[PDB]
Amino acid sequence: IETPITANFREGLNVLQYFISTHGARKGLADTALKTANSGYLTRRLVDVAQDLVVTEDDCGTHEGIMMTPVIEGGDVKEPLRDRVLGRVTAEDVLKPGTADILVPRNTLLHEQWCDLLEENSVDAVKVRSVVSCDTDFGVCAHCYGRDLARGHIINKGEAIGVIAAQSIGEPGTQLTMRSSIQVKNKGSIKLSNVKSVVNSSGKLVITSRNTELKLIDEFGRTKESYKVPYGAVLAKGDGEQVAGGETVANWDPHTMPVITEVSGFVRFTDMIDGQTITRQTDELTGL
Amino acid sequence: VPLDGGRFATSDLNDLYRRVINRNNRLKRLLDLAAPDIIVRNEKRMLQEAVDALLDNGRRGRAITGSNKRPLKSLADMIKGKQGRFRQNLLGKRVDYSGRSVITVGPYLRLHQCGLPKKMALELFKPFIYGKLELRGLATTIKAAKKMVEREEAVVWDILDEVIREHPVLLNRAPTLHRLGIQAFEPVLIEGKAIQLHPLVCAAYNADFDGDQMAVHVPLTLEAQLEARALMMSTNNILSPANGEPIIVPS
Amino acid sequence: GITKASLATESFISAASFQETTRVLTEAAVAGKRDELRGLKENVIVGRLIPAGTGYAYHQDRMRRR
Amino acid sequence: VYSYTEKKRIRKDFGKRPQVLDVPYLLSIQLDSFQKFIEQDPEGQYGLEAAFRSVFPIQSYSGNSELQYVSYRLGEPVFDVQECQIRGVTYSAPLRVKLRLVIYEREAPEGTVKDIKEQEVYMGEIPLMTDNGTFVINGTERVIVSQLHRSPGVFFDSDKGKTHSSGKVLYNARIIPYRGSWLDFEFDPKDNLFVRIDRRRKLPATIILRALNYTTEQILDLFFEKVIFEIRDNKLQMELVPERLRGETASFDIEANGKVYVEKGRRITARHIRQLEKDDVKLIEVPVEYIAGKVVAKDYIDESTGELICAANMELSLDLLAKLSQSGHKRIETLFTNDLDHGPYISETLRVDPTNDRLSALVEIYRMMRPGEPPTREAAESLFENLFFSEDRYDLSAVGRMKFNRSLLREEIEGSGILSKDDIIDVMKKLIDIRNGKGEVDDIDHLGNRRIRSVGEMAENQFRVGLVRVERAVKERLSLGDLDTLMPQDMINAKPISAAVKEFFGSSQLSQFMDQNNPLSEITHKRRISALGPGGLTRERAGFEVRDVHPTHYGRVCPIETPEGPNIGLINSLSVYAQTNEYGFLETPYRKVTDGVVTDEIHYLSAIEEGNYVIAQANSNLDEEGHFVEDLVTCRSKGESSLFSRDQVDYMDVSTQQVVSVGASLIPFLEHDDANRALMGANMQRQAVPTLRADKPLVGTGMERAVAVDSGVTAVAKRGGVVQYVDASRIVIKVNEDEMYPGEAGIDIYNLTKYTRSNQNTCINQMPCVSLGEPVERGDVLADGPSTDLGELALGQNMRVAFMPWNGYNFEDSILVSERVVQEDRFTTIHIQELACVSRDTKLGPEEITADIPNVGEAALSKLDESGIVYIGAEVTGGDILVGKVTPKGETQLTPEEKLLRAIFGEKASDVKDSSLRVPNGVSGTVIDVQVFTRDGVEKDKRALEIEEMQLKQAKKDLSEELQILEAGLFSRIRAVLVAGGVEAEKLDKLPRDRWLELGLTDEEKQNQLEQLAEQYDELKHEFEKKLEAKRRKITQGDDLAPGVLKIVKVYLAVKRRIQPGDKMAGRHGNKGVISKINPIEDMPYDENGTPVDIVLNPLGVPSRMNIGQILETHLGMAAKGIGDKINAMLKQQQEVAKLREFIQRAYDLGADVRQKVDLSTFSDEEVMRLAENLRKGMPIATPVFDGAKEAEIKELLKLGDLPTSGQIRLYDGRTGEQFERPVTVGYMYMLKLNHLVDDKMHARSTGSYSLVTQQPLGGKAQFGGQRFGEMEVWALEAYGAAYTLQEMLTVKSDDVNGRTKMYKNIVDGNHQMEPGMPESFNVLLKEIRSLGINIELED
RNA sequence: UUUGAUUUGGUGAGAGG
DNA sequence: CCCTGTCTGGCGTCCTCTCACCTATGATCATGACGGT
DNA sequence: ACCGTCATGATCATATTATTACGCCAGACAGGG
Ligand SMILES: [Zn+2]
Repeated sequence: IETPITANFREGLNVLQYFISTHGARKGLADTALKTANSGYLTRRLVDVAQDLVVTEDDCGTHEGIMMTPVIEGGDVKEPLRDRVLGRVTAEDVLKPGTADILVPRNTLLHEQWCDLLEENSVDAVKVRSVVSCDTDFGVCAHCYGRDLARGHIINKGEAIGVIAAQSIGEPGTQLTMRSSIQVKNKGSIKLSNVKSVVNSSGKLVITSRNTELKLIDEFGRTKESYKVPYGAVLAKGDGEQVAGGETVANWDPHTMPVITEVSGFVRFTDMIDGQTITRQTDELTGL
Repeated sequence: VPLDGGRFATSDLNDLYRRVINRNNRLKRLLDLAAPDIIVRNEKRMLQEAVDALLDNGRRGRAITGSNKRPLKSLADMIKGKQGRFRQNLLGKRVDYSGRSVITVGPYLRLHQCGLPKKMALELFKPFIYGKLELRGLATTIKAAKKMVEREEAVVWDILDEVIREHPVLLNRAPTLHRLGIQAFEPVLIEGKAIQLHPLVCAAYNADFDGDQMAVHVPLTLEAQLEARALMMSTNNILSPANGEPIIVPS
Repeated sequence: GITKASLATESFISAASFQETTRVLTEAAVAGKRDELRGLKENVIVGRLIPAGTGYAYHQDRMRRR
Repeated sequence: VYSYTEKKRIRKDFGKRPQVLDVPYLLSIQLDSFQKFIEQDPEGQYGLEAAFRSVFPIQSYSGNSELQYVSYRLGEPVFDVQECQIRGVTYSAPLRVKLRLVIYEREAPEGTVKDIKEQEVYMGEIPLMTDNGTFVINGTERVIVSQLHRSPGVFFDSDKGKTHSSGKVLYNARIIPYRGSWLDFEFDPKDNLFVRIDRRRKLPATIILRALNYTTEQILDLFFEKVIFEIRDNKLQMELVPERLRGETASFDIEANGKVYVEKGRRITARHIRQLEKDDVKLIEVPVEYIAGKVVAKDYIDESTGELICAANMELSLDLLAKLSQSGHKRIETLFTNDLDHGPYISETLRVDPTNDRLSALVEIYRMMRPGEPPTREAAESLFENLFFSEDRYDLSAVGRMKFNRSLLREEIEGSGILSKDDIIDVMKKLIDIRNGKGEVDDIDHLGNRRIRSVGEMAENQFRVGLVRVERAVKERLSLGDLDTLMPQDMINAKPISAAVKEFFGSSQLSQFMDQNNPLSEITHKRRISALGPGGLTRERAGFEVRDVHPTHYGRVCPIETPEGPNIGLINSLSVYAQTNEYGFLETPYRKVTDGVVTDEIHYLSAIEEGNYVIAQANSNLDEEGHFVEDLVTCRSKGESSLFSRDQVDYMDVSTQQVVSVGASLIPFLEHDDANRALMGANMQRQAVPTLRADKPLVGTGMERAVAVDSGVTAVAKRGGVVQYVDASRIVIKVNEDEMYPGEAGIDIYNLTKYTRSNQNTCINQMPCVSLGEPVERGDVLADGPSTDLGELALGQNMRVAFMPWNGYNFEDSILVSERVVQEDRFTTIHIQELACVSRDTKLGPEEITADIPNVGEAALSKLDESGIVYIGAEVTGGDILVGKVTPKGETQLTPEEKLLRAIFGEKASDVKDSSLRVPNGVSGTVIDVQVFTRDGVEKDKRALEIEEMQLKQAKKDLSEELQILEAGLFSRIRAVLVAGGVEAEKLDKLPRDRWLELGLTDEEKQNQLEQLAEQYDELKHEFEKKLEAKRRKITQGDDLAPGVLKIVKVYLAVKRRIQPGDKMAGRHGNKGVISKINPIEDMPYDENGTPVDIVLNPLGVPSRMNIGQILETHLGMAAKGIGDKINAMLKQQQEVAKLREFIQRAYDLGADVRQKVDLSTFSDEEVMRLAENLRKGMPIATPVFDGAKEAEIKELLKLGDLPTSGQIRLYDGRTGEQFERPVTVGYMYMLKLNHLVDDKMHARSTGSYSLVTQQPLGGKAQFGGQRFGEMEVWALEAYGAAYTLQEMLTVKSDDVNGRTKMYKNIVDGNHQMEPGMPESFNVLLKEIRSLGINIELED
């Protein structure tokens, strides 16, 4: 509503302002009193899909597990690696970021002391054991689950993890709601992934691949920023380069899909006939 | 069973079975009498629809009804639904040795103990008090003990403080969402009629004190007392199982 | 999906305590299905020890002594 | 000037806006609707006359008989309200109807009937309404609640977005009749037009246009324009109006008059349209490709062959043009089917149609209604004339015809109740216009489309359904009997009418049990706009938008008073000034702001008349004439608030209290509370309980007197005068002579209602509040009710509160209360429980109520009399015997000698077992009232004869005192008349007083008046004779009762519940709380005067739960008590009235331009002392809702008392005796005790009874039951490793019967051990699955 | 060849958390 | 024959507390009150 | 005051019709390019 409620509660609200306030608050009470049914039915579906899964071994005997990286949406690094790899047992032994060192062994639980020795060495990402990669028939082994979470140690042989997991996902169901180009922020080094590129005539490295990931790696080794750069964008920078904080490093036009080339030469109209294939629309306000 | 009065409040299945038997008797009599084809086709069709209405009512076209327009409840409707046997009597049951009252604060408590009223304590612990009274030798038969606690003499409160002492109880707030909503305490007896609940523990139950109610349950057997002390005690739940964050945070 | 996955289980009491009981009981009846209990809600239905918590030693013992 | 009870305690009033329309009578919806229902109403409608003239005359199945209608009449009820609530009857009135039977002859139904008969007939019993606005159905006072539903008429909704998953919106046009078959026109993604009738199968829409006898040529004449092609010598020229060409790209070069107008490849601009219409171009030239797809309108036939050239609604090709060109046709009529302007929806619809004439359309409609049966032309005509076009089965109301004409832009709002052809064609025209892009759709939640039914209209509809069942019965009987020998009471029977109206008032979804524990709760349950019930939506299905406040609830439906939980916004409460329109919509007052001046005339606007005009906000500043003092003023135009100029306004609101309801206008400082906390405050103010001595609100809104007087708990004076006799039972008013009838001499007697049971087990008392010899005015309180005081409304009590954290005992929301509160007996509420005991009739004989009872001794029977019933006054405990009743013996041991009765003793030797029916415990009390009802024929025992003699004696004394008191008033009238005209000063009292008529006086008005008083006196004599005989008949007779019951004993216990840790108290802003510790007096924080504070709240609830109004209420309450303490100081020192007059005048002026303006110079030195006697416990202050007391006025009133300006006193501690740092806030808050007590929720069970079908414990508290260890608790114990706890929690403690008896033996022997077994309810699951064709087992 | 106290069902409406 | 609207079934939160309200009938032997002798 | 006639209450099988106004969301089905 274009006219706000300029009066607080210490000054008096008049009539219209309180009525607009009642719009805004009746919507919230209706949302909670109808949201709670979906939250409870979500907890029910979750504890009946889980319902069976019991910690029933001590090691499945595998070497597979998901690759825990810190998550980065495009702003500053949102959830650090110490939040994701706290108390989860590594899959293979993490190499120290210098060269080929056995920093941690390959079946160690990562409690707070190990995670601090991970944060000192600025470890990139940890290949850690996940429950979906567990090889145990009819249950989850004790290492592929992780830390007990309300006990400091590993999960005991027996403790029902499906039900506590289903409750822990569905329990915050009440608090949840129901109803141009790239500008860098920090100052570091450039790295490109999924890139197949070419240098244009002016010098800005344009990209012949749609799915290119533009990472900003710091001077330490960890990945601090990530972005998605489209097919055919004007990169102000290049691979492995050092930039300044706030300098624009990418540019494109999304309303005009570029059909840029790899080589040079002359242009011919192959199967382009005016009258059937293409049409003649001379511009009104420009003339070109 | 009859309700309070002189008539029998009959179940719906008796209507269903009584109709199937009425129709089956009619069909046997018509096959005795050699009625023509269309009569016994309607008779067997009414029996088919009667059996199909008995088993799963309303899966066929519009369900039959006795009183008044509401359809009557069949066997499959004794199984299925929110109020069948699974979701209403086998997964969740009503429970003896249990109680319920309004909560209040009582901040003098240590966080392994909760306040529990004397009237609820003498009602929930009637068999332990009976066993204690029969051990001392104050009475003889069970009747005498039930008269003693029906009168509430001066000697059963010492018996009650000697059955409480190291015996945990399960406090439970009514919308239990995660496992920290059932926690086991040790009772401390309360002159009053309200459960005194230690304040830090409230942030686990999502329990404010604006009119809330909680249920108490008594672990009867010995393995259940040990599970209440060793797994479900309130000192043992100081970290939320969803993460690593402490749940006994000062509110 | 979670409701299609909990109704497609090898234990028809687990898939009957949940949503529609008509479909699951006819599928289990005409298949002649059998429920080697082996989970939490079958043992909450049938009235015995949970095979997770304290009862996991009891179910180790019973599974060993067959 | 002020009324005499307004000179008792005149409430201080802040407030700035001078009112112009006072609060109306708050119960006008119920009373006005039911007065509209039952009243002798001529000119047909509304009322019962509408039903009796729409279902009658019943004419027979061609037997030439007819049962027509004359009139109706309701006799008096046999039972008045008090006897009806005591005994348990309906409060009904018999409905006598005068019906007439006429019987026509042969060969002339337009001929003379041979015989008529007109007579009185009995049908049904409709329950009357009491003066409070409530019904008494079976001794329990019930309220029928107004329903909010959809307005009958057309409704053009748009199924937006969701269908077909391609964004193409649909448009449907639901015609909503008031009674009959629905009708939904709609579209489909192929842009066809589909009708449907009552949500049945779908047909193309034009099939009904053929059913109204339209040929296809006429249909295309209606729904399209025409395009004319003239074959004139060159390329089949065209008549062209260029308005159709607005933006169309032509296929050639349009030239005319030898001039190129339009080029090929371009479109026709608007200026080219101007050129062609300025030059008046008519005939243009088309190519052969232009009429390649033009759709012909009507049929062309060739004159030679007699065949069809081209059918109607067909595109034209080359060969069709070649055929019609050589047949002699020069004019070609086609249609204009554009992309944006006019789609060919009718044309595609007629191309999907298989039907071709009227008969096939009627056959297809008869076939979609009743599937699979042979149609016949007579049956199809009869069905389609009885769907929409008959007075019987289809009826829009006047509301329906108004909406149907208004939403189609008609002029006359009057029409027939049935549809016609033009109506359906206008619906299809408006639907096609909405699809074309002009015009708008209609929203649902807009209150111009939500009608309000009430008690009268719903009772009329249920009575009409009863009448159509009885017209089925009368049509059955009338032409299947011998005539003339019967009368019209042998035909019509009263069973379906009484069954229908008794089922509606008895158990409906809207005839609900009155929440009666408070005058506020009565007067806000009667004003309720429920959306649920029959014809409306349901809670567990819908929805989102209907639970939201629309912009046109402003001043009709309250935005902040609604129940939170599963139905928010469906159980809306109607506002204060909101009336109901003539049709049923909502309307609200406004003030007609003519061009400069706010004129003080009120003017009621509906919900759609409000939108067109522009309404000024309620609190806009104006300078003594009406001229708006600003030049930008905040207004709202069309559902949207904005800022408008000074003199473009058309209306102003009346008073600033009109957005809110009466539940949430007793909240002081409402504009400072956030709306959630105001909602919770209004709902808990409804949930209060009446205390023992209700005090007053120190900080009210002035709305208390409307809620108290305009409800029915106080004893309002009817005619003013002088009080003659006050008593705790009765009050006698002597009526003043300038208010008094000439005859029926008249002094009124108010019989108050002493201690009796309410519905919520409170104690509805009435206390007399007037002195003796005191004048009272017409319209004035005499007896305060429950939670009233001097005619005000005192729900809870006002106590000294401090906001400080005090050692944790008020942690989340808790409240900490001194023992000074419980010592003063000030929350000690009084509850009354009714305990019934019936004497049924079983086998081996009837029961015994006598006190010769087995298995009991002296200690039980000392509290009973010699006939079983407990005394009146015996203070009992929990588990004594109230009524002794013996029969329980069952069949412990089958009688050896079959039925050996006459052998040992008289009847039997106590069967086999005996146990006098002894009751439970948990509650104390004092037996205040015992009722004994006896089914007639049964021997009355000695106590039933004692109660009969008692009530005979009471009614005898009461009617004799009626005669004596009215005779005393009559003799006082005779003395008042004989002051002049033959006065005898000494001779008047020498003779006996009954002869004051034959004294010396001529034929004047005085001897005429003495003759009229002799007529009145002899009428009172014979009336007293016949009424005492009838009252002896009513006491002496039996009562009709249940099948097979001897006598019913009802006993009223009267518990007095004080306060304890665990009760719920709350203020009036949402500050809830369980009281957590009842401290001693010494521990309370006191101040540097000495007084302890009573209640210590918690400050931390204020910044999060944003209810900042309670702190302003606290400061203004402390100001009020400061003025009260200064009055108490100036009066305790025995000071003369001059200083009291000075100080009271200074405390009543004190403000800005306000409304009160009192002066004590016209109170005359005796009222000022009594006004100060009423002000010494504090000075009451009114603070209206949105025009309240600002901060500076509270500061100036805290400066009048010698209190600190900031409101905060420094407070010492009680324990340490040393000062709290940073001085704390004290004041008075008006706090309410709620009836969620703690000795009604607390429950405990070791081992009780067990259910029958599944061997699990019972549920509830009255049934001694156990708490449900639900499913999520089972999940929470699976989530730990607790396995044995869950095994005993669902096998031993709950279900397995041998397991739990082994458990009970093992617990009382000290061996904690369980033998598990199986749940018996799992065996019930095996039997229910096994009772199907399924074979479930248990292997191994 | 004689020991026993035992059982209160659906439907719909409303409130608390 | 592979997309496709269209129709039919199947979900929709736990725990608790208070109150009221509960199918019609169509046919007949035998008991029960009323009037004549 | 006894005998006969009208009236009125027990027990007992007989077996189903004249409203609409949720919102997805899978899952199966006849239609047609
Ligand atoms: Zn594993």
